[PDB]
Amino acid sequence: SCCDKEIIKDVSELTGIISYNTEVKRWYISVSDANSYDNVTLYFPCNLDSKYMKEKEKVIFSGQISKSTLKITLPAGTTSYCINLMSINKIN
Amino acid sequence: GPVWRKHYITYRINNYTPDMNREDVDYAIRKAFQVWSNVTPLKFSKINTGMADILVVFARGAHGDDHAFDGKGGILAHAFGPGSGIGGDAHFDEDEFWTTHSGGTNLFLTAVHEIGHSLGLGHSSDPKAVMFPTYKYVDINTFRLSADDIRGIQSLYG
Ligand SMILES: [Ca+2]
Ligand SMILES: [Ca+2]
Ligand SMILES: [Ca+2]
Ligand SMILES: [Zn+2]
Ligand SMILES: [Zn+2]
Repeated sequence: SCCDKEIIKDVSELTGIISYNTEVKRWYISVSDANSYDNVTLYFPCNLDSKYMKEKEKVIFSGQISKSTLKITLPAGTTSYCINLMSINKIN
Repeated sequence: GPVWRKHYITYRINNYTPDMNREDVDYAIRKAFQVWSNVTPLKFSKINTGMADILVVFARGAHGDDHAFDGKGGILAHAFGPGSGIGGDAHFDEDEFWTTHSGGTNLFLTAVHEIGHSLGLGHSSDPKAVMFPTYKYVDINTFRLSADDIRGIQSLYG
C-alpha cells in the first residue's frame, strides 16, 4: 500500500465525490453518511490517477484504508483516512 | 479535546437563508444557543459587527474552508470545534430546505447539534441524544437534551 500507516481494512464499492484540499494540497474522495447531520469520511488516495483529478467528480471506488497522517482542519463528524485505491470509476 | 477557556461567547449570523423569514432564523439560532447555556456556565451574545467567536454561515458547495457542501441530500451542516479563526464556526448547507418545523431540514435542531460541536462535543452513542449522528425531527416544544447530552457538555464546562 502507498499509505504510511498499517492497513485497517478494505473498503468496497463506496460512492463518493472528488475534491481538492488546498491546506495539504491533496485530492480526496468524500463519502457522506445518509440521514446524518454531518457524518463524512474523507479518503485521501496516495495513488490517484490524474484522469480523476476533477472537482465534484462522482466515483465508485474500492481500496485499502489506513489512518491518515495529514495535518488537516476537520469539522466535527468528519474523519479522514489514507487509501490505496484498487479500483475507481466515474459514475453519472 | 479543545474547549472554550472563557464563558462569555459571541456569535454572529454571517448571512441568512431565503428558505425562512429572518426573524425565524434569529429565533432558531438564539433558542439553539439557549439549549446549551441552560445546562452550562456559558453565556452567548449575538453581535452584528466585528469578529465573533462562533460565525453562523449559510452556504452551498465550496465556500472557502476546504469542506465543500454536497448539494441537496447527503449531509446538512458542519461545525468546527473550539479554537481561533474558523474554530467554533457553524456552516449550514444552503442546498437544504431549512424550516421552522418539519417538511424539510429543521434549522433549530440542526443548530443545536452543530452548536454542540462548536462547544467541543463529539457524537453520542445514545439514540435519544441531540448529538446522536442521525437527523431526527422532534417539535421545538417537545425537544429536550438527553441525560447523555447534559453529561457530555457538563463534563467539559461544569
Ligand atoms: Ca470562530
Ligand atoms: Ca447537503
Ligand atoms: Ca435553501
Ligand atoms: Zn454531528
Ligand atoms: Zn464550511
